[PDB]
Amino acid sequence: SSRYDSRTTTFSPEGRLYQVEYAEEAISQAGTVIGILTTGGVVLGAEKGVQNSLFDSENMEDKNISGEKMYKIASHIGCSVAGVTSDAYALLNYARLSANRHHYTYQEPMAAEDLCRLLCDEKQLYTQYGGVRPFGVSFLLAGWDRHHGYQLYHTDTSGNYNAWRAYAIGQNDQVAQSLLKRDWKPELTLDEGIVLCLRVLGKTMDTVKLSAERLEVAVLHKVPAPATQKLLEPYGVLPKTVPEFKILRETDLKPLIAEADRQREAE
Amino acid sequence: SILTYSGGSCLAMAGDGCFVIVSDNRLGEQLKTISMEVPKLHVINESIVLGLTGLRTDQQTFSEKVRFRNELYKLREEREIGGKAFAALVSSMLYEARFGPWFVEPVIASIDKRTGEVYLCAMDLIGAPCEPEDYVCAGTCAESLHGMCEALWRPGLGPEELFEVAAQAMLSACDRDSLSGYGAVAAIVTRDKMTTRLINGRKD
Amino acid sequence: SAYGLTTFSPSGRLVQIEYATTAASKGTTALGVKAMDGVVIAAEKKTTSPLAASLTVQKVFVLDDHVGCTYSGIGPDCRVLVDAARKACQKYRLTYHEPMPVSQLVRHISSLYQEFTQSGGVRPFGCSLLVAGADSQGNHLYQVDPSGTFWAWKATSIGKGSTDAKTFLEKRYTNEMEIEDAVHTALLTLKEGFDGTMTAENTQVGRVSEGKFELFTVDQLKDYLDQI
Amino acid sequence: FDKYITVFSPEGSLYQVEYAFKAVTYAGLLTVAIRCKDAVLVFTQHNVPDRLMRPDTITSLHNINKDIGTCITGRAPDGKSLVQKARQEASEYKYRYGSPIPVSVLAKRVADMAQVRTQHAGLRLMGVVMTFLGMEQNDADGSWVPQIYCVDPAGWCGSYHACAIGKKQIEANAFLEKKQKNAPFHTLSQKDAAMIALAALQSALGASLKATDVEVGRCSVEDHCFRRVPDEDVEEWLTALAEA
Amino acid sequence: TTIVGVVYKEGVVLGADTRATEGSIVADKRCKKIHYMAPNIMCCGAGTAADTEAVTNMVSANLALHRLDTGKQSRVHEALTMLKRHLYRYQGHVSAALVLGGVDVEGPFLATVAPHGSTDRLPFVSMGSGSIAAMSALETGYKENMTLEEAKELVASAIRKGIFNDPYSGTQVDLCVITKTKTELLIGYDKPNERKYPKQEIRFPPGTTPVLREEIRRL
Amino acid sequence: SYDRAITVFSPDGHLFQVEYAQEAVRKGLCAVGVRGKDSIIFAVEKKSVQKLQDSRTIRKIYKLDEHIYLAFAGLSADARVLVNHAQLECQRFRLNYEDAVDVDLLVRYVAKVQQKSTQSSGSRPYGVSTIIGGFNENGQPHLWKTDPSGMSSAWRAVAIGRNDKTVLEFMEKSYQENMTRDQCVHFAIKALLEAVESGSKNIELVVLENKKALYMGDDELRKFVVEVEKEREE
Amino acid sequence: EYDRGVNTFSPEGRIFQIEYAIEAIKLGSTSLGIQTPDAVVIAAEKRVPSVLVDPSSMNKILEIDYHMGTVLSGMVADARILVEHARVEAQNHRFTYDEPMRVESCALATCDLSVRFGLMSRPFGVSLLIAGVDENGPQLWQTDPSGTYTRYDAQAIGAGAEAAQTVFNEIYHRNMTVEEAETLAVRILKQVMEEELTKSNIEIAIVPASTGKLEVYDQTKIQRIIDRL
Amino acid sequence: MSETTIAFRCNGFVLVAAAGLNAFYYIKIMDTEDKVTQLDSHKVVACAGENGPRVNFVEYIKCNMALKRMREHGRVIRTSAAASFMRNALAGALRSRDGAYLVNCLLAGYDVAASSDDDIATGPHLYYMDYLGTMQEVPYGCHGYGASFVIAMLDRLWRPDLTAQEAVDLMQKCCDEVKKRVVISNDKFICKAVTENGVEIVNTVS
Amino acid sequence: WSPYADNGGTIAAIAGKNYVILGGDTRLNGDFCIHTRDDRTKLFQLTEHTFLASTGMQADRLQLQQMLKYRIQWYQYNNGGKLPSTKAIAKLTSTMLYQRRFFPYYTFNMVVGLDEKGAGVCYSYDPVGSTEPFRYGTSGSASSFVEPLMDCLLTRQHMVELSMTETLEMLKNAFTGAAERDIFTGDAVCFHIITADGIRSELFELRND
Repeated sequence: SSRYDSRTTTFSPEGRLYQVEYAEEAISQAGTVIGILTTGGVVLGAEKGVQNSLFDSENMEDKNISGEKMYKIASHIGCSVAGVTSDAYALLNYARLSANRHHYTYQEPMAAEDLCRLLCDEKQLYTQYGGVRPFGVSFLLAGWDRHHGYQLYHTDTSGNYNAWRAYAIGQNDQVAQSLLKRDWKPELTLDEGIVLCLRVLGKTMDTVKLSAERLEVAVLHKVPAPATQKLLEPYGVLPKTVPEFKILRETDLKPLIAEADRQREAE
Repeated sequence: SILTYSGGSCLAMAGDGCFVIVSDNRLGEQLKTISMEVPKLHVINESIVLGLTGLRTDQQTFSEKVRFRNELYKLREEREIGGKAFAALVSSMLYEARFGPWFVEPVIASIDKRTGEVYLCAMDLIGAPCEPEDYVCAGTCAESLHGMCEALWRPGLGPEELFEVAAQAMLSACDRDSLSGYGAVAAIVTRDKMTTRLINGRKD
Repeated sequence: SAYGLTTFSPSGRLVQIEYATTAASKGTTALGVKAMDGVVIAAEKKTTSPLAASLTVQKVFVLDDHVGCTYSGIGPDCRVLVDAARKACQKYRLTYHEPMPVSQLVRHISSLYQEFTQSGGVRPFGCSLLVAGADSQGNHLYQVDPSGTFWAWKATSIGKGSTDAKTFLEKRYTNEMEIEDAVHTALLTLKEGFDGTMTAENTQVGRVSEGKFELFTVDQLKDYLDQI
Repeated sequence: FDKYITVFSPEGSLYQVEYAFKAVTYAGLLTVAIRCKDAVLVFTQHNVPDRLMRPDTITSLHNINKDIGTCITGRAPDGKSLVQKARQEASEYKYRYGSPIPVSVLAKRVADMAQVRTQHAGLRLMGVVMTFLGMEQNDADGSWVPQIYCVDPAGWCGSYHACAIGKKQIEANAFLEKKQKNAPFHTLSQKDAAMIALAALQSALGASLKATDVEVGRCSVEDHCFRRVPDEDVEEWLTALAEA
Repeated sequence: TTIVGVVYKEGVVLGADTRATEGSIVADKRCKKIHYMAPNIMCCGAGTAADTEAVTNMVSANLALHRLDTGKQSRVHEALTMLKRHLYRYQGHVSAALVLGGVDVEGPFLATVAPHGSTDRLPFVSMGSGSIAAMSALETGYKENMTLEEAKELVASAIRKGIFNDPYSGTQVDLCVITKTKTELLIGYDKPNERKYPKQEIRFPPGTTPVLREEIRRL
Repeated sequence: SYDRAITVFSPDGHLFQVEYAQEAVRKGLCAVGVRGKDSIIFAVEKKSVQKLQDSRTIRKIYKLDEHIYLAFAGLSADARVLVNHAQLECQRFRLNYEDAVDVDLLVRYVAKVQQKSTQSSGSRPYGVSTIIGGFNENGQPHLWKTDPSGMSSAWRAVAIGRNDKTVLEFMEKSYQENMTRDQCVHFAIKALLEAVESGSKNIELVVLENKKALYMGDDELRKFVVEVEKEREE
Repeated sequence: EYDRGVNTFSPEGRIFQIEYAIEAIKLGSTSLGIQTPDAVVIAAEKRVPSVLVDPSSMNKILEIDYHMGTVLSGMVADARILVEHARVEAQNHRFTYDEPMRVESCALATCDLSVRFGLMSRPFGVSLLIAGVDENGPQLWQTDPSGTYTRYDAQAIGAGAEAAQTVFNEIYHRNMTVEEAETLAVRILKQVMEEELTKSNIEIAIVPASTGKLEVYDQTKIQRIIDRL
Repeated sequence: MSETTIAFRCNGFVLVAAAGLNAFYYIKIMDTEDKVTQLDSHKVVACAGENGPRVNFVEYIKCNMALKRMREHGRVIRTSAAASFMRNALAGALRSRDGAYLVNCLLAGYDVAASSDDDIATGPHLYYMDYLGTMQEVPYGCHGYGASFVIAMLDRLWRPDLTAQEAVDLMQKCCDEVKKRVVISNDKFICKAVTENGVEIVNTVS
Repeated sequence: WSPYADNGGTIAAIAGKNYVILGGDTRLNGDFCIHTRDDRTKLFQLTEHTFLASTGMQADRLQLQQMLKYRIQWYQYNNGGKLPSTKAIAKLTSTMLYQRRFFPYYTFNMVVGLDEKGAGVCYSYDPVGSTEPFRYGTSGSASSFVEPLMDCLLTRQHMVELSMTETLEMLKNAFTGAAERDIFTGDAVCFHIITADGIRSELFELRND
């Protein structure tokens, strides 16, 4: 049986881990995913497959935990994935569980870079030990913590990660980086950041009008803090604002698909 | 006894599309009083309140386990847990530890957001539920709480009359108990609102 | 043997997962239809000879009182998943004293499929499932594939006659079908792709309605077949 | 590379499974089982090629427990391994639930044992078809019904009215199909079913059978135990057939 | 606790009282002591409530998989046996005591299971703290091939002996009836302790209790 | 569990897994260490300046303890694992012995982690080389390099990664005993720009002194690259 | 490379992994030991890969215990593992029976661990000369990847091995002095080295029967030997 | 309870103090053991109890915090997280094989904004803990046999707006009361202060 | 039922400049009875210069003697055929007794032998292995009177070199007195005299009652 071993964790004659490389190709074939850092939050946008009449909703009681591509990890961290869907779900469970362990232990939200490191260490582990394929996923993490403010990360099949102000993974990611490079700037509102995301998806899907049913957008931003329960917790202290991860519905994308088509005709 | 080391008492009563849950504010080491500002109530979601009494290290640790499991539930399930499942869950965790228990005794009070039906549960320390329709209570003055509630509680009551019943109960019972006291905190819950009140009491 | 059998090929494909998928597509046709108040799933069960006993062939399965499934592809692989699914439902009951929501059960099946695409010394499951149930969020129809990917559907089909079955359901499906006319449509769709005469003994049908999943007996199903 | 382990070919087929099915005919023997009104019968070849073998030691029929019998077709020692796991399964089931395993459920557990070797690598598949025979009680009126289950190397488990397995199974199964059309097997007497089964063998093997050439087992409503049929009772069936 | 069972011509009657106590105080007057095992098998429980609940649940879950798997009706003997194996393993640390009753293809079946794991199939049984009192009604009143009505009257009378003579049992009789075809729960079959002096209503006008501090939260 | 023998000898005393790990180091970005009188300078090349990359870039020079830094070349993810083990090790040592681990000790721990990965069934070798520098509690600097085989060794200056041999040759001529803090930075930058294209923002730089450390800013690092781009035209 | 396993035997009864490991030792630095009656002497070529290396740190001579020292050849990092097991065994002995480990026992102990592979993926690509004094006077033993160990009056290992074993079958007699071995040592290092020979470029150690202690020679005292040539 | 510790929080600081005594049965081995251990630049912990549990415990806290600060670019952890970490370890040990740490602790921190993005309420926090894992924020707290005397004085005299000088006087009087009324000799106190600028020893308090 | 029995009796040794003399009585006692008057398990030879001598529970001394006998065989195999010296065996024995700290041998032991200079020595141990090298030693039932007598006659601290023969007579006298007064000590004494030449042995009768 050892003659039928594929040797997934064995270097090859140039210091190259072929299975790490082929798994990165798989991500380039996947739906486009874009992340943008703004002053008022992070924006994640993703193209979806083509919409069959016969699809249905899961009809979940809460709509801001998962779309087709966006996932909450914790209330100050969300993400989008490109690559093998079932592989993404295994790692997203890993990350949800690690983020909540940290809350369990320190009663404080895990820092987004700390979370990202644990994620990437899990990936690296299947590159060195264990005779099985690696995870074929790339993530974009949107985060808020008090150490570093808004943060956007990208995680690659090698178990590497890096921070960005805008990024794109999946299909037409060179075409997409070209556009963000041109039009990103360090003074964006969150509403402009959303627009810019929609334009970049409009130019990689290859349509003149933005079909609102082919788009998913999520935002990691801050909102005013809820009730202060000073009677049940006399030494509770909440900040004015707290992070929220939000998966924008069609009724919020109406004045924003409109402002991306007036910037498409005036060009 | 170990369940009485830290002090404290909790009580929950039902009315008509409402409940009230109350706890005392004392934390102690047998007779020495450490703090007078430790209420024992934990809000799980809009519909569920948890009371915990027993040894404070185990109240602190067991409520953190409940919080952890609830957070994971909400991400997997994309919804809030209902009062009855939360209680079955709590029960399961206590009995996981059947031969080496958490010294806590929980009081869960809930309301079905749709039907407006009120669910109360109290548990022993290995998770046996006691789910009547009037009230539940636990902690160091549970004996003296029983008879206050049997004589004051009546079916049907609305939020404001249920609150008086439940505050007179807790005060009169804490006043014959040396390990619970320093006034109280009460949550009053309907389908529509959640009111909290800090009640004055004796300073012994 | 603890090495992986499923690996990446130069263009990013995972071929063992595509061959498994191929095997789930060569299986006998099965389909499902979600109405406004129930769900119906149905499957061909033809035997190879009349020496076989028809009544013992199962294609639709109860997983718990509120949920059922059917499959195409490799029967024996389907039994592993049915067994796992049935256990996870009882496990959820013991813990929360209520029926496991269909969405959760389908993510459990998925992650079991996904295990068998990364684990050492195993091949992938060569079957896809339709899962049909009812919970506090209503009525659901899901499909799960050998990759571990699942989708919710209003109506679909898996197996050899499935491009045509799906075409035919595009046309006849409405958002305001009643459960009895969804059974009718289910049967009518099976009838088109079916080789030979379709009987109550070579077809099996399940139905969610009033929050309860139930197989039709042969006799119940003869009633609905003389009407079409 | 797929011809040597449990991986899918590009047409979604498992090659080791197909070859394990060839092991079944390679062994050269034919078995016929048949379910009549009150009983279930199994008729296998008893080949003793060697004049020096002790013929009462060559057998394909085995008890799994008092009430369930098997007939092994194919690679014989792979057969006996499954007889031992079936016996272990039956014995665990009885200790856990306190009642003897039903034959339907036994067969399903043995099927699962096969399936698992189709999906993990490193253990060869058993190149057999196990035919299980026994009586099962209905919940309604508490009557006892004869069953036949076959499990094959793919892990498939199905129930039958009659079935031939082994060399020339194709020719023998067709003969039983013809004789099904006259009257359903479940309406026949033991004697009448027997004449069909024995002539399925004679048709297919292309011979005339003596009682020494077959071994026969039987479960019936009268006696639920799986038991061998003595040679005299089989001579009376073979005599009845040479006549009519 | 007082739980009772009897066999009658076409089935089983189980009975129970309804008081649960902590210490010497009634915690719940109308607690339910007759538990579901399967469509055709119920269980009444005495002993430590947590243990009685955990084991019944567990065996009811395992019986449900077994019915999906086999596609057959659960046998009362199968339940009895899964119960006893589990209690044997734990050497009476899991201190459940149970009356189990059901009906399957072999007819009615009624058995007790003690906490150390011993079983006894018998035509009439009692268990719990009022078992003795109850058992004295059963030995004076059981006969063979009782009708449903006679069985119900015997079980209720046996529970009422517990209610009025054992301090740990009280309030009312619940019966369950099990037959080839159905299971019928009968909560409050007999209510021998209704009120006499209607409660004095004591009122607090809202604003009776001094509040230091208030907060509100709209849902 | 997977137990295959991955790293094995082949027909002339070659361990190919180890060689190819060292190939992976040769493709990785260049890193340099330079030991002065009382300062150690670690300098690394960053991928390439982008508008999009985050200004607060991730650091590729890690702290192992209050007085010990590490830079590497090779597979960055493997190295992060290696840095984790080393941070654990230093804290383990404080707990077992109260005193703070010596650099030379910490280097042998790391090097033995690399060596074991060349002999442990189930696993491939790390693809990383490290440069580790730090002080004793008597204030005397040390600079070590470790390679994938597990071999460690001390240096007065050292380069790893791409264009290792070229930088190393430049440094053999130009190195000088008892360089100042500013001289050491100068000399380190110079050494790097023999492999690297420009010197704007594709260099990070740590100045590790006794009782201090600095991840130099972009104001002070521009100042030095222009002092050095002016000297390279002569 | 993976075509045949870690255990496979050749058609003439050698284990491939072990043959190849011995080849590895040949591409090593050169090292040697010489036994007089008074003392036992060990030495090595250092072979730094540049003048930026601090030479201290690249020792091929390691103290196992006060009365014995080793010189290694082949893969240095693998030798670190053996030299650590040997330090631990030598100290377990003193713990358990309050006296120094014999030199032979130490070579035996280091060889047991060599052959534990099938567990480790491969042999050690290392050979050791162990040198010391116990009750049997100055001794010099050599271990190799096969796990054979063997006593020698004088040996060399490494790239310059085969050339040093023709300066031995000439000049080596059993009956020499400290001086003549300390000089014969450096004669052979000069021969088979590639570099010019310098006091920084080689290492020398002795264990004399006079005191039973390993001593490591300064660079001051290695000058005195190149001088005497 | 042979070693008294004391702490209270005022508007812009925490004072902590602990008795120097180390004893072997009735014998005084020494009276100058510093038991007020600094955990980080703006944290201290005063532990009470035997040398061995006490040292092992606070060394384990220190090393795990130190490891959290390099796996996070030297970012200071909040006082409420250090307390939550301490509490989980006391609680864990209590159900472990080796059993509980028999130490009683007072953790004092002053929290200071990490970055500009940081919204944290900046100020002093005190936490009482016990060897079981009880934990509670408090404006003052104590352990050991001297605890009751001091708690009542502080109920009587402590206010939030004491100046640094008044709070040293009050700390001094609490130490004198312990000496006057506890039979075990707590003759020498070491007292440290935690402020926005860090941990500093208070010399006039003995 | 205890895991422990004390079978009684006495051993004693004396060293001089090139010999050691070792004695042990031969009674094996039960509970209020005597199993036998001719047990020779108390003294056990380990090399030609080294003895172990033990009192306490006899089943324990038989185990310890075997564990020592195989550690010593292993030393030889790992050490070129050589035997460990007396000093090494004594250190080995301490090490081994300590290791059962937690369920100890019920034994009072002596290792007795020649040193490397040719002189006698005796190591007395406690049950968990603390010892020192001494010129004389005794243990067991009668040891609290044999020991002051040897202190007296050999060190003479409250007053103002011996032959083999004078030393053997002193020990003979000391066992004779032990048997008169200690009811668990009696029957005979087995004496071994250790010199470099070898080992001479001599039985010696004592009271039978």
